[PDB]
Amino acid sequence: ANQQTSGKVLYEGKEFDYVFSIDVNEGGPSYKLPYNTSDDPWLTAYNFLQKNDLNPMFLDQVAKFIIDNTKGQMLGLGNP
Repeated sequence: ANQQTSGKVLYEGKEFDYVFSIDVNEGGPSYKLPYNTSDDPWLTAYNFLQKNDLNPMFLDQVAKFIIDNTKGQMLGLGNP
């Protein structure tokens, strides 16, 4: 596990591969979505959703961002 430990994200005191930082409420706790790059979007997102007690409506949003991290259409790309 963790052959490379370069970019890890801290959430509530724990470190994960890539946790996402979610803003939507102004003034209050920030939402962090801890994703391991070998885990499924809908699962990882569901994990945080049930963990922080969020609405199932959020699951697609968080999961899709998860995907793009390893996909590359929104922030990935890497194009000429």
